[PDB]
Amino acid sequence: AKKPTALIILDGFANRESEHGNAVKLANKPNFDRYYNKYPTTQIEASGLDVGLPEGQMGNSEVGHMNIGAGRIVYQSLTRINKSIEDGDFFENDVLNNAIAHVNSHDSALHIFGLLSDGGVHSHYKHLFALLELAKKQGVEKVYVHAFLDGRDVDQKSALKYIEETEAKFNELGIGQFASVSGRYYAMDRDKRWEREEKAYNAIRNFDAPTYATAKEGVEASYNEGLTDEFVVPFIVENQNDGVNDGDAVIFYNFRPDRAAQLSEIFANRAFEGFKVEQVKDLFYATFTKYNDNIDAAIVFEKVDLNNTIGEIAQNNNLTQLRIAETEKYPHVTYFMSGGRNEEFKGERRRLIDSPKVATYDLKPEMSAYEVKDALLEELNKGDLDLIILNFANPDMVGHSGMLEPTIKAIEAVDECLGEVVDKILDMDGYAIITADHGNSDQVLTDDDQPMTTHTTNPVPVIVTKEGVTLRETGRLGDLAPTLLDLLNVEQPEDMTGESLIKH
Ligand SMILES: [Mn+2]
Ligand SMILES: [Mn+2]
Repeated sequence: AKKPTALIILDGFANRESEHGNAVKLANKPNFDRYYNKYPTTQIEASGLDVGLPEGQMGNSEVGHMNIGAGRIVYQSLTRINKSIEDGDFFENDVLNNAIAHVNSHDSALHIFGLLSDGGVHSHYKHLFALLELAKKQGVEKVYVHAFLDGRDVDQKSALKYIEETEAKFNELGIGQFASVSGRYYAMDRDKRWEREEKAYNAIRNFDAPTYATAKEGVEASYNEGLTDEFVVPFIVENQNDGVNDGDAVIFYNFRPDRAAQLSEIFANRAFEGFKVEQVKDLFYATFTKYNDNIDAAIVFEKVDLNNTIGEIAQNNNLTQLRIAETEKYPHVTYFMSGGRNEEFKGERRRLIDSPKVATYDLKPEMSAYEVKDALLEELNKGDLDLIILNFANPDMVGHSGMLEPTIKAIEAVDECLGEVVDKILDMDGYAIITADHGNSDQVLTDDDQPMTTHTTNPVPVIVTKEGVTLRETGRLGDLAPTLLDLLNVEQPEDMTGESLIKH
C-alpha cells in the first residue's frame, strides 16, 4: 500500500464561541474531539478577503473549494473588479476604451445596462459609477443608463435609494441619464421566458412601454399598484431615451452570467429567435464577463485559468488521486477543486455517491455519509492512492434547514464516519488534514430562536494528524494545499502562493 494523504472537508462546519444554536458544539463528536486533542490544530479564515470575497462576505462551497484546490487566494469577480477600480487598471481597460472609441468616432451613443443595487451577487452599482467617470474622462457626450431593479439580493423595496444616489451622480459628473427602468423579473429572466424579456427590450429600445417623467415616478407608481422592485414593469423615461441605433455601444456591467445571457442574446446573438428582432447594426457590445458562447461580445474581464492546482501538481509528480463525495458536493471536490476544470488529471479517479432524493436534508441527516465512508474504505484497501480529497456534505446541507436537532444528528453521523476513515488512514501510516470550506452548522438559530439558514463568516478548524509538529496560528484556505504538498514531500511551485500550515 502507498501511504495516503487525505484532505477531509466537513462542509459548512466552523468555530464559533456561542453555543446557542451551535450544532458543532452541541453534537457528540468523540472522534473529532479525540483527533483534535491528540494532534496539532489551528483555525483558518474561509470568508471575505482571505478567500477572494468582499470584506464581511460569508464563504461558500464553490469559492471555498476553488481556494482550497488552488493553494492561493482566488479572486472572485466582484473583488477583482473592485480592485481594478481601486488601483486604476479599470480606467485603462482595453475593451471599455474601445467601446468608447466606437462611440466617439461615430458620434453615436453609449448605453449602460445592469442591476442597479449593491446586492453583489450579479452586479454592483458602484461599477456603474466608475463607467460614468471613465466616459466623462474620455469625453463621451451621450450616456444612457438602463436600470434593472433588484429587490431580491437586497431589501424588496429599496430601488428609490439607488436611483436617487445615481441621479445625484449624473448631476455631479454632468453626464448620463436614465433612459429606461425595468424589474429584474423582465430584464434578468433565466428560464427562456422570452415574453418577459421582450418587455424590457421594448423599453430599452424606445419601442413600446409606459413612460414616466422620472425613474422615481415610475417606481412609486409601481409601488402604488403593489408591485415591488423585482416586478416593476419596464418603462421609458420621457425625453431621456432616443433608442438604440446603428453605431451605438452597450456596456453590461453584470458579472454573473446566468441572468445576463438572455438579454445579451437578444441584442448580440445573430441567430436569436426567441422573438422577431431587427438587430442593431455596427453595435459594439461589451459584457463585464463572458455570459455564454452564443453572444458576439467584447469581454471586459476575461476568465483566468488557474495553473498548478493541487490535482495538477499531483499529476506532475506521478501521484494518484481520488476525489470523493455525495452528489451535493461532488462538483466541489471535482470541477471546483481542479480550478474550474471538468477533465480528470492523469492518475485521477473519482467516486460519486448518490445523495438521497428529499426536498430538505433534515429528513435524513446522515444523508449518504455512510455510503461515502464505505466507498472510501474500499478505495483505501486497494493501496494505490497517494492523495484523497473527500467532502462530507452533511453539516452544510442539513444546516441550511435551520433546524437544530437534525443538524446535530448530521454532525454525529459524520463523526462516526470520520473515525473509521481517519483510523484507516493512520493504520496505513498516512496523514489526514481535517477541516472545512466555510461555516454554517455552527449557527442554525438566530439569537431569538428563529431558524437561521445561511453560511457564517466564522473561521474553520484544522487538524493535521502528524505528531511532533506545530501549526501556524492562523491562515486561510489557500494554505491547505501547500500543507498537503508538505505532507507528501512534493515541491511547491511558485504560482501556488499560499503557505504550509506546518512550521519549519
Ligand atoms: Mn461548503
Ligand atoms: Mn451551502
